[PDB]
Amino acid sequence: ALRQARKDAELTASADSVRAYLKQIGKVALLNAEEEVELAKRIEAGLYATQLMT
DNA sequence: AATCGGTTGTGGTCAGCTGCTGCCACCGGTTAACCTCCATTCTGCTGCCAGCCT
Repeated sequence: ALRQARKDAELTASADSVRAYLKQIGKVALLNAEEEVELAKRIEAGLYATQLMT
């Protein structure tokens, strides 16, 4: 169906480098502000943790 | 008398650093409303699908 026609186009050659990169990066959802805040807090916590550990 | 080499009185001179004193290229870091996907011809190889065989 449209499912199989989606998947057969989903795995293809794509022998152009720009098109291959754009297809690759268009596979992750965007973020909102509280999610960005959560990620930044996780980054800072992990960075202080590895400094403290070494 | 000259003649092949020294001494040098003295006056520029001429560039070679030496500071030196700016000063001017050159390179790195920063900026915090918000807005997220570009002609023709010949030859050889590689993949397609029917068609007999166990």
